[PDB]
Amino acid sequence: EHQYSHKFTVVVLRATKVTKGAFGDMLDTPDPYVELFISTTPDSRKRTRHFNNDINPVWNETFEFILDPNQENVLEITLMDANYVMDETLGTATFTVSSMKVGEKKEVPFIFNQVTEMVLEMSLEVCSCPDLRFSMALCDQEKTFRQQRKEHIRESMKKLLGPKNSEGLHSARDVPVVAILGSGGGFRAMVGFSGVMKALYESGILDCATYVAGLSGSTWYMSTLYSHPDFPEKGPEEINEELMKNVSHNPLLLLTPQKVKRYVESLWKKKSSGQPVTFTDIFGMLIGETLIHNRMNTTLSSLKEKVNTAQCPLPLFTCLHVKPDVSELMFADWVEFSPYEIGMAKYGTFMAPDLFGSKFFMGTVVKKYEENPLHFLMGVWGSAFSILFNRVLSTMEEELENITTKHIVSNNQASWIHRMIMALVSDSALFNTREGRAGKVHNFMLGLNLDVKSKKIHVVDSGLTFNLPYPLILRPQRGVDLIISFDFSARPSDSSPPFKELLLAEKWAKMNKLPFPKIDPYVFDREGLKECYVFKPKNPDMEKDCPTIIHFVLANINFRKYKAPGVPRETEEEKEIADFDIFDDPESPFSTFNFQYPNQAFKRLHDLMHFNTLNNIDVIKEAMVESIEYRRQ
Ligand SMILES: [Ca+2]
Ligand SMILES: [Ca+2]
Repeated sequence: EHQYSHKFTVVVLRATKVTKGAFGDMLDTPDPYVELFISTTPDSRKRTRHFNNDINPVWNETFEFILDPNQENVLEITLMDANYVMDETLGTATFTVSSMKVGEKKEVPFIFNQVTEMVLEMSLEVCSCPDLRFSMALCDQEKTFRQQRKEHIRESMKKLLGPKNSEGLHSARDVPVVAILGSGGGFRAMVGFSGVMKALYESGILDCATYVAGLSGSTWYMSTLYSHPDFPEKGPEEINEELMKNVSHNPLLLLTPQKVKRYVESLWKKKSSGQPVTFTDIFGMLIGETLIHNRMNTTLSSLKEKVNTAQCPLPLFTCLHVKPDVSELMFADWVEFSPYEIGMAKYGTFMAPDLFGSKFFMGTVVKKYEENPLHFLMGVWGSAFSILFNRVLSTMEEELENITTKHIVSNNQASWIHRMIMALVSDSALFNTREGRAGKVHNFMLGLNLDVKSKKIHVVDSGLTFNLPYPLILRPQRGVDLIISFDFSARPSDSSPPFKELLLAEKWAKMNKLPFPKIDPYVFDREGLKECYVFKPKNPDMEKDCPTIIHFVLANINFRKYKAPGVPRETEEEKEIADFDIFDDPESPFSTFNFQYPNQAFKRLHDLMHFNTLNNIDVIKEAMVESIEYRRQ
């Protein structure tokens, strides 16, 4: 629908003869303040400031309200006397807005106790366009990003493919849209993806990408990379050295009574403003302090600085919106995040990043808070660790398959920390230790013209459904044709087939009628464990030109014998550092739950994915070429 909502303004000018009686006044000269309330609109309770011992107060304060016309909107007015114990209500006055007409700017007089007089000004304009953007199309800033990055791709794609295989581009109308995908998976996903980005960076591959999407763990690296002050001038090369030094010290050791106390103190500001706080806020802060302690106040919006002239691929992040009823998560809605916006592309509903968290009503923001810090989003994107934080202090994948929707929404020496944190939280009343650990936010869908009936909503780690952020780039309007995915999902063993998540994404796609190349149910049987697989579309053309997927998987294969793509390991020492398993080892630093990565562990997983990416450039160069020739039809 449209909206047809009203903006009912109210000015509390002043009052005369504020009294409690001759006796009452002798005991306490009135300290007046007015309070307004409208039961038919989200959090309408508002109050003027009080005036110490004033019987003839002049407030002159303006209050705005967004009203639904199909409602009996009654403005309750209350004259109060601020006290040390319990403010006393001197008089209640009612006022129906209906008795007024749009544009009418009257001025009603109110009398309490037949003595005191108070003057209020009423207004009733027409609420303009919503703050919510209702469209399936990309937003102007994304469209401009594409158009401005287009020629950068073409140029870069030529330098990579060479003049020989880059023929089709010199006359190419539109170059191919390449999307890089990082999977979730804690610090394993984070350190892994960092090696991947170093490779994609130095090899010129990044320069051909239009998007970089991530979820859970990959997201933490993207946040760290894109928020770095020297990025893109400086690249993964230097930034990863920092990542290494930052992750070498156990993050859990950071959680100290003193530091936790700071976290709670800082968060109280957000709480105080009227936003809900949860364990995810705390987790978010911890992740923030370990990864971006020198830039804790970076927001999602501040990333616009690395994409203003399309000098980087557009960063995309995701989480899920879990309705209270929905029992199966494969049915939850995905929420996309980019420096330009946040929203649910299924229902064409978006908003600027700085509004995610604010209070809405009928598509109009009623109360706007300061934009959430990026570490909060980081927390939300990887909230699986906040739900199972006890554990972080039996694989996480195992603990996950059990968890129920109910369990996440509405409902050892390191264990002392968990108690200490919970103790500090209840002691300060930050939030009820029994409520949801998942992440909460005001419902921006609240009371929409035509889930719009529930004050807050649950947002959680997308990894709860599947580990690959496909919904982010399968969005029709993005027209991605080449998807270069990187999977760091945990497997029962290094020999275990790596298509669990992929098949799940494939099922999601079909479920939502979105183009997805057919993943042959015997790819592994016939292929065996490989560093990456390719999944071309299909001969037929039902709704053809569906993307081609290059699926990289976390596996230590050729890296065991080679230091670089065509360079073999020669010294006994070289063979040693590469001699390791990811999931096969019992004492492996690469389990999802682990956060302390000593330098050797970091280098291994980092260099591994670095090598694997580089050891397969040719496969990508090929898929692009094939993508170009497909863009010739
Ligand atoms: Ca007084
Ligand atoms: Ca008083």
